[PDB]
Amino acid sequence: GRYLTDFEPIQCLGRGGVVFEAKNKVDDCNYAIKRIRLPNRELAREKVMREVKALAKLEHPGIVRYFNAWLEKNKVYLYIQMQLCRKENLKDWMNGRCTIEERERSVCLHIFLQIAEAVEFLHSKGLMHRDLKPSNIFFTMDDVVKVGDFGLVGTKLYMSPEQIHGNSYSHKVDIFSLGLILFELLYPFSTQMERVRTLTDVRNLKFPPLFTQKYPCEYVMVQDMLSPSPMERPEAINIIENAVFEDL
Ligand SMILES: Cn1cc(-c2ccc3c(c2)CCN3C(=O)Cc2cccc(C(F)(F)F)c2)c2c(N)ncnc21
Repeated sequence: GRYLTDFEPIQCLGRGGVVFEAKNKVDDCNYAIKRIRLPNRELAREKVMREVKALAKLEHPGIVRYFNAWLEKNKVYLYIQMQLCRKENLKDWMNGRCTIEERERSVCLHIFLQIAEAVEFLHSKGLMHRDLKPSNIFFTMDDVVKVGDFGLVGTKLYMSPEQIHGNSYSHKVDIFSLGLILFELLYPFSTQMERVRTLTDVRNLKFPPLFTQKYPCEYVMVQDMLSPSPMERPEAINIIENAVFEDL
């Protein structure tokens, strides 16, 4: 139907539903289009449709721009048309910059700040992200940082304990992810294995001595954001207003 009639597929961008890059025939722009298999049960399906109505009202510099949502009968599919972001995500970005010198403090903090501001926005709306990790943080063609796909529903490396264990949870889950991301932005790794060895240590509040001495302030921030107890993690607003971000 509409998808095949109105768009030309270009390439698959990810699966987990699926996300395609596709060109709209009429306006000639390329878009990221997510196809989601709709639940068969009436109640579960209504939950998804309610979430679409909420998200579609969102407008913020850190949130990917929304264009359209529609259904198609195969089982029913929900299609979501978003602005196409760059192929290089934040994971790639850090992979191409494995030395301190390639990670200018200022640039790194400005990246993180945009993420935290998008998160603060969602929390203020009574929403949470739940899936914050570098492979799911994007750049626009004009280099604006975007939190990635969320709502309407991989590595657990950035996932809070309570979220991993299926315990009751709040917006505080996003703060835990932010903590690990801030550390990772400021601490380049030589190899993939070193990355995993170190991050699993950070999760458990064991930091590289070089980091604690190079970044004493970000260090206590990260420590707080990574409290195993969610009540103890700072509000996104508190993080955004931290002194470390005062040099603009
Ligand atoms: C791999 N990959 C994934 C995406 C991508 C990024 C963000 C999002 C999606 C895919 C699907 C939904 N969504 C959201 O943020 C959530 C959202 C926001 C506003 C309205 C709605 C809706 F009203 F409910 F519809 C949903 C991507 C990309 N844009 N460019 C390149 N590559 C991308």
